[PDB]
Formats: sequence, C-alpha cells, structure tokens
Amino acid sequence: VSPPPPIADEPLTVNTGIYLIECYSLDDKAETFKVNAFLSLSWKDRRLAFDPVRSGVRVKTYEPEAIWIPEIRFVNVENARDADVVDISVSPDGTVQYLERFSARVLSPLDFRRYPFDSQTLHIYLIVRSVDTRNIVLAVDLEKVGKNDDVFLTGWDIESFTAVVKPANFALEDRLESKLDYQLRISRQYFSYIPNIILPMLFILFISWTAFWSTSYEANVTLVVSTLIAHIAFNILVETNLPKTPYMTYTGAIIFMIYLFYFVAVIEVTVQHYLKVESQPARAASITRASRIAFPVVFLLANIILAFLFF
Amino acid sequence: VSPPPPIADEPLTVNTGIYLIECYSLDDKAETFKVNAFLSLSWKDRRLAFDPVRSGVRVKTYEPEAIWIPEIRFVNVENARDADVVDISVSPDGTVQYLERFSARVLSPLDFRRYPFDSQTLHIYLIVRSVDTRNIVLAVDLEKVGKNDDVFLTGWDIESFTAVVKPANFALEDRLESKLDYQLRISRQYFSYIPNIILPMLFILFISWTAFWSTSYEANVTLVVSTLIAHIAFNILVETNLPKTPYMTYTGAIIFMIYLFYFVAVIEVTVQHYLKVESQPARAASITRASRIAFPVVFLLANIILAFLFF
Amino acid sequence: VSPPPPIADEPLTVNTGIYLIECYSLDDKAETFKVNAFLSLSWKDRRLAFDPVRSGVRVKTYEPEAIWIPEIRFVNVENARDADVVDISVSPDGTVQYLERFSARVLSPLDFRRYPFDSQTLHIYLIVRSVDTRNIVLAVDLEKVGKNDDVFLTGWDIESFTAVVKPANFALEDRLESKLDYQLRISRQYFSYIPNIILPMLFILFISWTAFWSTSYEANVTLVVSTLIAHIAFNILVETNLPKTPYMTYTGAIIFMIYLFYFVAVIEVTVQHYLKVESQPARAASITRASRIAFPVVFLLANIILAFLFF
Amino acid sequence: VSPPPPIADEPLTVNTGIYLIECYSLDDKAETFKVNAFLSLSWKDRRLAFDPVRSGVRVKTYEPEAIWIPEIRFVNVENARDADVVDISVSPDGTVQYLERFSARVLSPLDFRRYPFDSQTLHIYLIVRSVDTRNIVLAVDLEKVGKNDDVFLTGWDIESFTAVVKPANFALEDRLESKLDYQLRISRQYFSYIPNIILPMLFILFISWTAFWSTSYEANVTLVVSTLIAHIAFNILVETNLPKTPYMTYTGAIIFMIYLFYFVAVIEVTVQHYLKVESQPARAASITRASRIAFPVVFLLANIILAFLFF
Amino acid sequence: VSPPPPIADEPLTVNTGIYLIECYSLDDKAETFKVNAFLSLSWKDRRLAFDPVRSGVRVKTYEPEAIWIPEIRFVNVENARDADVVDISVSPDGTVQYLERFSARVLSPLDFRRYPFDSQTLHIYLIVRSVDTRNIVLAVDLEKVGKNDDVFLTGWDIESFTAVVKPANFALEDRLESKLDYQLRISRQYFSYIPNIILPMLFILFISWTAFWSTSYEANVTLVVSTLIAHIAFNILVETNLPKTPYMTYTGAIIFMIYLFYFVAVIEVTVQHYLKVESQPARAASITRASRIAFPVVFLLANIILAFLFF
Ligand SMILES: [Cl-]
Ligand SMILES: [Cl-]
Ligand SMILES: [Cl-]
Ligand SMILES: [Cl-]
Ligand SMILES: [Cl-]
Ligand SMILES: [Cl-]
Ligand SMILES: [Cl-]
Ligand code: NA
Ligand code: NA
Ligand code: NA
Ligand code: NA
Ligand code: NA
Ligand code: NA
Repeated sequence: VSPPPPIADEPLTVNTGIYLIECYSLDDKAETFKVNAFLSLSWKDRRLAFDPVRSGVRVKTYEPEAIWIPEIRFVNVENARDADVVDISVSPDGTVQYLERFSARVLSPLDFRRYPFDSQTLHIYLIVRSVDTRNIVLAVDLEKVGKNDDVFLTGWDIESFTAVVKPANFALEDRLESKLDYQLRISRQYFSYIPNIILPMLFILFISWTAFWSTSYEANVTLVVSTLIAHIAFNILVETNLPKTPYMTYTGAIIFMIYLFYFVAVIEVTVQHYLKVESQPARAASITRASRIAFPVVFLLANIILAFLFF
Repeated sequence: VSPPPPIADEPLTVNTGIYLIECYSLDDKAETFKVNAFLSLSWKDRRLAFDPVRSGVRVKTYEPEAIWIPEIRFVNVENARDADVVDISVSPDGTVQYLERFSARVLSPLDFRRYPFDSQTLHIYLIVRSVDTRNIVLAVDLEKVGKNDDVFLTGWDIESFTAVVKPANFALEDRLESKLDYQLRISRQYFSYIPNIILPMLFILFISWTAFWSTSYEANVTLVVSTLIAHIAFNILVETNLPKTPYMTYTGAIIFMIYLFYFVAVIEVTVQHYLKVESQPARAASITRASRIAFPVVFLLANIILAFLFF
Repeated sequence: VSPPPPIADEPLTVNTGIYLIECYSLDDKAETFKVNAFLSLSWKDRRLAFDPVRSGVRVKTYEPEAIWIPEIRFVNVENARDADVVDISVSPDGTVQYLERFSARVLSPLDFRRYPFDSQTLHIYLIVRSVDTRNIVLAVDLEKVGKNDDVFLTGWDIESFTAVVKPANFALEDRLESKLDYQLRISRQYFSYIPNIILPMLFILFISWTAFWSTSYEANVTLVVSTLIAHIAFNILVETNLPKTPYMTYTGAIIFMIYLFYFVAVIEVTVQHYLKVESQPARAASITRASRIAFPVVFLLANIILAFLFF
Repeated sequence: VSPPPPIADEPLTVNTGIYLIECYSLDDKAETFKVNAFLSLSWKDRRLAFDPVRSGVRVKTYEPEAIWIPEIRFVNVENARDADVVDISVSPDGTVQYLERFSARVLSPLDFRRYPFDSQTLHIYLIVRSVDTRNIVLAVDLEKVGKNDDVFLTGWDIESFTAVVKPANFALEDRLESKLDYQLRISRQYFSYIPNIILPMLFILFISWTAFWSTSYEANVTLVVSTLIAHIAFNILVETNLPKTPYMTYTGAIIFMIYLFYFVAVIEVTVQHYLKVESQPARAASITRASRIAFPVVFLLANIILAFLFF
Repeated sequence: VSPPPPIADEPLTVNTGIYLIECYSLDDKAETFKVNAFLSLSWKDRRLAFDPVRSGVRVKTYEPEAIWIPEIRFVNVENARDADVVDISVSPDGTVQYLERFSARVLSPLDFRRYPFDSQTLHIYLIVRSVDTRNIVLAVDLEKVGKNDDVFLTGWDIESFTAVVKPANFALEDRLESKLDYQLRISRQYFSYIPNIILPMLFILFISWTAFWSTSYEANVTLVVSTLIAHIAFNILVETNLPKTPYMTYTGAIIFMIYLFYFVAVIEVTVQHYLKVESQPARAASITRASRIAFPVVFLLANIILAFLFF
C-alpha cells in the first residue's frame, strides 16, 4: 500500500469531522479532559474507482489493511488514541469514507484569571504528515462535525463545538504538516462556589469585625485569631482545586486581600488595648468607632476595584 | 466476512441481553460505575447453515474471526469494554448464539438534590450502526436479561435491572442507528450519614446555643467561634464526597442554613455584651431570654420548610 | 478443537486447585484484594490417550492452542485474570494436567461490625459453563489447594485457605453452571489501633473531665470545647479508613457514644456556671461533685453494654 | 521446541544475573518497589552446537520463538514482568546467552521497628519449574550481577546488590523448583524527619511545660490543651506515611509516650488550681516547683530507656 | 534481517534527534515527567542501495518488519515507550530515514535546595547495545533536535532543549554501549508561592509579635500559641508538595527557623508574666520593650544570612 497518485501536481485533501459522543473528566490541576468521539475521514483514491454496472455493486467495503489510509494523529494528546474502525466505504468514483470511534486524554491549557466565573475554549488538534510521493492537506466537512445532546461535562456548561475550517499548514523536519483546530467552548457552573466557599468565607470575616463593638482584648484576640485560622483553611481548600498559576486569579486576589483586613484588624485590636492600659480610652474609643465604618467601606470599595480589574 | 443477505428487504434483528455478574466502584464525584456482566447476542446468518447428518454435530461452534459478528458498542462508556468471548454456537438454520463476558466503566449522570436520601436510575446504552448492504435493528430477549442475587453495590440498595424493549432507531452521519436502554435502579443507604455527619453536626450547634445561658462574653466567643470552626470541618468533609452541582442539595441547604444560625448567635453574643458594658443588663437579659426559645423554634421550623421543599 | 466425547452419558469432571503465591492490597473501602496464585486443572480426554509401552515417552507436553482446554472463569473479579500457562501434560490414559499462574483483583464483601477486632472470610469463586455437546462439573483436588508460608497480608493474620468440596450446580441462561468456593480466613491485627486511636481518644476524654475539679467557666469551656474538636478529628480519621456501612460498627458505636458524654459535660459546665451566677454555689458544688463519680461510672458501664452487644 | 536432552542424568543449570538499571517508587504502606533491570540467562543446548570452520561464524543469533528458552519467573511480583529480549547468542559448543530488559513491581516486606532510623533488605526471587523430561537448577553468574552508579532510590541510601549463590531446591505441586535470592540492602535517609517532625514535635512539648512557670489556670489550660492538639496532628501525619504494624515502632513509641506527659501536665495544672482555690498555694507552689525539674528529667530518662530498647 | 556489513572495520553511526511535541505531568515527589515526542533515526545500509535513473523513484518506503532497524532504548524510563512508526524512507545510496512518535514517563532527579526559586536540567538518555557482528555508535543530528512553541509545562518555564553531541561509549556485560544525553532546562514559576505560602506565613508571624505590645498573659498565650498552630499547618502543606530530601531546602530552612522565633516569643511571654507576678514589672517592661526591636531585627538579619547561604 502507497498513497494515491496525483492527477496533476495537487495535494491530497482529506476531509475530516469529529462528532463528540461522551465528554468527561476535566482535570483543572492537570489541564486535561477525556473525550469519546467519532472521527470521519474522506479522500479520493482513483486506484479504487470502479464501474457500478460491471461490478454489480454501488459501494465496496474494505478492511483497514487492504487499502491505503492516511496517518491522522492528534497533537495535544497524552498517549495515542484508542481507535476502533467502524466502517470503510468506497464510491464508484473512488471517494473513500472512513469512520472510527476513538477515546483520548486531551491536553488543553486553561485560563483561571476569572475563576470560578471563567469560560474556556478546549482544543483538539488534528494533524497529518505529508509523504515523500505527495503532500496531504486537511479540510473540514461541516456536515460531519457535531456533538450529541446528552453530552454533559460535570460542573461545566457546554456552549459549542466548532472547527477552524482553514488549516494551519507548516514545515516540520523538511516535510509539510496540515493542522486543524477543533474548539469546544465551555463555561464554569459557579453556583456551588457561593454557598460553599464565598458566603462562608464572608461570614467568618464579618464575625471578626464584631471586635469593633467589644472592649475585651482577650475576647477580641480569640475573635480575630480564630477567624483568621478559618480563612487559612479556606485559602488551602481553594489552592488544592487549582494549579500553580504564574498570574493572579480572581478568587486568589480576594483571598489574599482578606489576609490584609485580618492583619489590620489585629493592629486595631492591639492599639485599642495599648491605649486602654495607657489610661486614654478616649483615643481607643474614637479609633474603634472609626473602624466600624472604615473596615466595611474599604472592603466594599476594594472588591469593586478588583471585580472591575478582572471583569 | 460481510453481513448476511436479506431474504426479502427486512432489517437484521440482533436479539440482546445483559446479565450483571458484579456491580462495583460507584464514583459520586465522577458519576461513573463499574460493571462486570454477560452480553448475549442472537442473529440469523443463513450462510452458516449445515446438515448434522453430514457434518456429524447438531450444533456448530465457531471462533470470532471465523464468522461475521455485528459491531455492538456501548454509548456511555469511558473506554472500549474488556470483552472475552464465552461461546459462539450456530444451529443448522444458521441462528448464531453469541455470549461474552465484559467489564466497563459506565458514564451515568446522578441527581444529588435529595442526597443522602436519593435514588438513581443508572443507564447502559447498547448501540449498533447499520451497514451499507443492510440495516441492523436491536431487540431485547427478556429471557437473557437479569442480575445475580450476590450483586452488591457498597452503600446502595439495588432495586431492579430492566431494559426498554423498544429501541431508539435514529439517523447519525447519513446512516441508521439502533439504541437500547438498560436501566439499573438503585437507592442510597443513608444510615452511616446519621451518626457520622447529621447527629455530630447537630450536637456542635446545640453546644453553641449554651451561650444563651451564659453572661461570660469571653466564654461565649469561645463557644460560638470554636463550634463554627467544627461546622466548617463538617461542610468541607461533605463537599469532598460530592461533585460541584449547579443546584442546591438537601444536605447543602441544611449545612448552609446552619451558617446563618452561627452568624445570628455571634450578633446576639455581641449585643448582650454591648448592652452589659452600656450598663443596661435588663435589655441584654430579655434578648438572651428570647433567643433561648427563638433559636430552637426557628431552626425546627426552617428544617420543616426545607424537608418539605426537597421531599 | 471440541470437548471430549462421553463414554456413557456422564458429565466431564474438571479437578481444580488454587495455590496462593502472593496475597496483597486488601482495600477496606473497596472490599477488594489482589492475589497471585497457581491454578491447576485436570480432566480426562480419551482422544489424547496413547500406549505407554509403544510410544516410549511416559508423558506428552502440548501447547494451549493444540488441545481443548475448559473455559474456567472467576465470578467475583474486577477484570479478567492475567493468566500465563506454566505446563500442560498428558498421561497415557488421556488425563490432562494443566497449570497456570494468574493474578486478579477479587471482590469479596467485608463485615465491619466488630472492627478493628473483626475476622473475615474472603471468597474466590471458580465457575465453568457447560457446552451443547456435554456438561462440565467442577471438583476439588485437595492435594493441589494451598498457600505458601511467606504469604503475608499487611495488617492481617492469615488463618486458613480451604475449598468447599461440593460445587454449586445451577442453571443460568438455559445452560448448566458449576461453581466452586475457595475461602481464605483472615483476622485483623488490632495492635496499632490501641496506641494510635483508642488510647489518644480516651486521654482527650479524661482531660475534658478535669472540668469537674474546676470552678472557672472560661477554662471549662476551653477544656470541653477543645477536646471535642480533637474527638471530631478522630471520628473523621476513622471514617476515612472505612466504607459507608448500613449497620453500626463497634468503633462507630464507641465514637458516637463519646459525643453524648461531651454534650452532657457541656450541660454540666453550663449548669455549674448558671447556679454560681444565681448565687447558689451549694447546688453547683453537689452537681459537680456527683459528675466526678457519674461520668466515669456511666462511661465504664456503657462500654461493658456495647462490648457485650457486639461480642 | 522441547528441553535439551541430558548427556548423562544431570539437571540443566541455567546461569542467571540481574543488573539493576533503574530503582524507583518504594511504597512504605504497600511494602512494594518498582525495578527496571537486565536479566542474563545461560544454559547448554547441544542441539544448537555447530562447527565454526564450515559455518564461517563464531556466533549464531536466534529469535525467541526459534529456540527453546527456560521459563524463568519472579516469585514476589504483583503482575508478570514487562520483558523485552535484547539478544540471544549461541557459541559453537551450544552455550546459549540470553539477555532481556524487564520492569516489575516487587513485593518485599519491610521492618519499621527502628523507623525512621531503619535499614531494609529488599528481595527479588528468581524461580524455574522443572519439566517432565529433565530438572532445571538455577545458578548465579557473579560476573553478570550488578547495578549502575546512577541508581537512586528517593529517601534511601543503596548499600549493596548481592545474590545468595546457593539456590533453594524444593517440591511444589509434584514438580521440583529452583529458587534464587537477589538481596538489595538499603538504609533510610532520616535527615528530613529531624526538622519536619522530631524538632517541631519537641518544641510544642517544651512550650506546654511553660505552664510550670504560670499561676494562670485559664492560660495553662490554653497552653497544655492547644499543644496537645498540635501533637495529635503530628501523630496523624506520621501514621499516614506508615502501614498498620502489629509491633511498636520507634517513632510510634516516642509519640505515644508524649501523650502521657500531656496527660500528667493536665493533672498537675488541675492540682495547682484546685489547691489555689482551696486557699493552700504553699502545696500548689511545691508541686509546681517540683514538676519544673521532674518533667524534663523523666522525659530525658524515658527517651534513654526507649532508644536503648530499640537500638 | 541482520545488521548492515562494514565496508572496512568501522562502527555503524546511527544519527538521532528528539523533537518534543508535548511536555506534561512533572511530579516533584516522584521526580518524573511525561513526554510526547518525535524520534528520528538515520543509518547507512548498503544492502538497500539502488540506482535512481533506472528505478525512476528517488525514495523507497519500507515497513518496519521488512528492513533491519537498530534497537534504540531509553535508560531513565519507567516502562518501554509507546512508539508508533510515522515513516521509513530509503535514499539511493542506502541511507535509511526512520521516524516514530513516542510517549514515555522519564525518571530525572530534581534539586530542591533553592525551592521554590530553583531551576532543573531534565535528562533523556538514548542508548544502543552493540551486536556481535559490528558495533553501534550514536550521533546527534542537530537539524532534527527541537521542541515546538506550544510546549508548556504547568508551573515551569521551559528554557532550552539541547543534546550533548559527544556520546558516552562504555562496556556493559561484555558488550559495547553508546549513550546520548538530551537535556531539557526548566525554571520554576515561584509567583504562586508568594501570596499563597510566603506572605500568609509572614502575617501569622507578625500577628504573634503583637504580644510585645500587650501585658495580658492569657491573650499573649492565645496569640503566640494559635499562630504557631497556623505555622504547623503551613509547614505540613509545604512538606506534602515535596519529597524527603537528605539536604536542607531554602523554604525548609525558613520554616524551621520560624519555629525558633515562636519558641523564643513563648519564653519572652512567660518571662514577662513571671516578673509581673514577682512584683517587678520594671524588668518585665524593659525585656518586652527590647523584644519589640530584637525580634524584627534578628529575623531580618537571619533571612539575609539564609538567602546568602542558599543563593
Ligand atoms: Cl493520536
Ligand atoms: Cl513553515
Ligand atoms: Cl513536503
Ligand atoms: Cl463499548
Ligand atoms: Cl476470570
Ligand atoms: Cl515474572
Ligand atoms: Cl525504552
Ligand atoms: Na493502510
Ligand atoms: Na467477524
Ligand atoms: Na480562650
Ligand atoms: Na484450546
Ligand atoms: Na521457547
Ligand atoms: Na527489523
């Protein structure tokens, strides 16, 4: 078996199409996702053409080893896809119609800057290395690109599955390569983050602020220190569901900013006590009374600034 | 090897049957379940007809590669099933009786709204793609569909294993497809949740309410703060055994509601102190005395409302 | 290849034997165990008989594909066993002696009611499906059933490896089936549970009871609350090494019972304070003096009751 | 293919040799370790002997399927080794020189009595089963047993790789077996345990002892209770890196012993307070002054006793 | 198939080249990394040479089994690489051009001394064992060595991918071996460590130092003890992302040093109280006033010393 010969000096166009059957296991830390899909390929081989009159059949079914099949690979995969050939069908003119059902772990990097209010564009890169005889160029058959209705990705909303129709052909090791881009747009389901992380994290912060309505230093220390410990637990729980990013995330910004409010609340609680012991509770009272308004106002403005910068 | 030819213009009916041997590893986070079962297939291939007078044997046994076997696949699987052919038996009329024992991790979505007092309907989807020569339609052989008595799923009660007899015949990529639905009904064993999560989480809440029978603000802060920290541990322990859902779960609702009771208890504990220091313990006493009745009544009614909304 | 023909109308007896080489990875949560053992099979095939005086050779060695071998499978396995044929030897009369070394993950349910003072009976179920020509029945060759001396299972004491000699012959999908039961009796090594869980869990409880020799409510709150937090940590550490059972475990019972002692200690600590503030420390003293005797006595009796109920 | 015939009535000696290429993943909980090594085998087969004069070659290279190769297996392995044949070479006298590169997960039990100041002897057991024709005996070719210099095992110091030259010949299932022992001596790198576990665990204990220079019961309760909670965290952190042993470990002994010092410190702290309230601070002072000397002396002596018993 | 014969007595030079497609999963604890790359091989086989004028063809394509291919292996791999042959092309003179796309988990040790401000040199070792007929020597074809622009390693900056052109030729088990070194230089992205570990760990330390501006021993105990517990949580969180090293890491040094500051702060807090009770608050005040300057100065200098020693 060898590639079909060119009629003139034109490259062989292999029409592609991916139809997603099952979408699952999106690892945020590993920036991977597992896919189960159909792969449809179509090319013209004149050597396989026949007259439907003499042959007595309008279509001929072949085994993979019997005829020449182009070496189609995925760029961003962990290991080689678990392919299983469904059907190979030849038309009288010699147009081969290949179909296989595969499963692979895809390496698609994620952008956590707006986490957990982020949207992602997952990529599937189809590639073909040109042979010495003739060059192979990929094309998108929009009729054979899709996803079924039951495709669900846990914790994500599947927006669309499209393909960049124009391939990005390039030279690699003195041979041509045709690359295609299959984009799967998704958006995070941030609902669970509100009652599990955001709201309990805010309650522990407001509970620490009840120290501006107390003169008991021993109770204030317990209030601001204990709630800080709960924030450390929340900061740890968050950084376990996320990878180490060289940029600041939206949640990461808020979490880090809250570590300063706890630090300033400790300073205020110490100042109030030092002034009380120094027999000047008039200054201690005015600082405490100011903090009652300062802390919520600065916190609310700081969040408006952050949310503005991130969105 | 090619498909059997039609006597008239009828599609080939492949009679199916799944018999569950072992049911294991139900992942709640991944919404998967591993199954070890028998798969029985039956189709008429007249091309395999024989005379037992001549051949010597009443029933003929073939190897999988020897004869044509229909390409039966599962829709909702992670990877291709680990199949092992048990027996292929052809009768003189050509009726093939296929039997294989497989193992696959099935992708069946779960509903955690009533967790841990929820019931699920797990699905197994058999599918067959029609060939160019003739169409293939699936059928259920109710005699060969079941599960053995020893089938146990850890933490679950296995109700039934049935099949939707009428197949879903639909067009996919210009070819006909026959889909079958194998439903496995299960219900959760909620017993362990009561002494491990529900009751210890209630004890820590009632312990916080002993602050309504105390005038010691420093002891009250320790009481309401420390028990809130224990409740954060309980909220974390629960959200680790569950996936991030875009809906509110029953336990998630209760856990979140308890966060408000700790927040209001902190306000009461602060109010009582502020009034005591302001030299008006008559107001502080009446608020504290009211909270002794208010907190248990509101909590009891709020739970009746939630349980009503969820069930 | 086809099954040996019956001399009369008797079923083919396949003599079995499992010899455990390596026993490892007992997962308590998954109720699985990995095994590496020898499997010996023996049946009579007259078609393979030869004259000992003529042939010269006493025994004939065959390849697996050359001769007919019965399809022996395991019922309670995750996936198909990793078998490797060691030797196939035929006697002059036609008795075949098969030997293979396998490795499989076995699904054997566990009983945690007496945990960590529990004993288990692990099962290995051999099964054979009868063919259309003749029926196949399993038998135990007690000479070829065993385990080597070096077989160690981490955290467990291996008692015995026996087989239920009488097979379970039953009908499944219109064909006969012969099932064998290989039982491996083990008992847990509870030594590590005493200094790591039981004794530290008792020390934290007795430390909470030092609040019956204190009048300082602020110190008593710290004592009873802080120790409860440590007990929650132990309750969590325990439920992570165990699966969700629909029954009460022995440790689970003790752990849950201790939650009540903390709850009553909190009530006593609150009562003592309420009476002190109410200017009647005579009642507060008598309640505190009684609890010094009540708490250890009730705890000691409650444990005798539990241990009695469980053992 | 069949085994070489004996010249007299001598058993076939297969000369072995393992050369470790890569040593990795020593699981302490699972008592396993992965290996990547060369396996060299050598036996005399007269049936393959040739004259180098007429052949015109000093050596002859064969494929594995072409000639008879002895079935060499490993006793203590999880699954069958991932073998890849490097070279098969035959000398004119018929001496076969086999070489393969394998990878296997070895089951070698560990002794944690002196942990983390322990040394281990890892085992690799080569085994050969004798055939009906003639018996097979293993031998060590010390020239072909080694390990490369770059062999590193994370957290361990690799001492030596030697083999017990005399094989253990024994009967198993009516057939003779030749077993060889390849011992890999290693010793733990205990450096990381000192600043991460030992020293931080000692600091928290000495911090608890500052309660012998304080009369504030509320502060002493906070001191001894809080530090005990940190010790529980250290006790848990340690038991997660170790399997459940039916013996006491060196670290396990120290950790458990410290639990008693925390218990006696709580008793002393309670005694001091009870005596203070009972208006006899002269007794309370003498007990507190004694504990300042008693606690460090008893702790220092108790450690000398333990270290002596363990080493 | 056998190796090409030497024209004189020269060894066969196999020109190599690795082109990295995907770089992923760098395990710090396991000191491993998964790669997906192209492997290009080139050698001269005169037995395959042909005339380009009469043959009409300039290049001839062969199957792997058709022609002799050198046994190229990787030294530092877990298991054998998942290779898939892309193309085999022969030139008129007999120069073979092999290309395969592989995936393997590489064992490359890491240096954590400057963690998380460390840089690593990952290694890939190509090796070839010489045959009895002739010796095989490796060479680097710098034209076919590279990495694509999209190669991303989570949490790391990929500097370069180069190869040590001169191979290490050495004797192993009486046969010659040729080894090549492919070095992949990377540097850690330390950005995430600052707001998640470094800065929160510093805030809790400075919060403990507010005890130098307080006379309340009960509040000082709460301050220094509670913050130390948070530091233990940070020490644990760090030692989980790192393997047990026989050397001191930069973070490990800082974390351990901070343990001493908490220990000295506890001593100061005890000294201040003992002097206050001893009715000499003039000495207690001067010690407390000195510690206000001492603790930040000593900490700042100690860090300059450490950073100097490590960098
Ligand atoms: Cl691929
Ligand atoms: Cl280009
Ligand atoms: Cl090109
Ligand atoms: Cl399937
Ligand atoms: Cl099996
Ligand atoms: Cl093996
Ligand atoms: Cl390799
Ligand atoms: Na082909
Ligand atoms: Na077939
Ligand atoms: Na306190
Ligand atoms: Na057979
Ligand atoms: Na052989
Ligand atoms: Na070859």
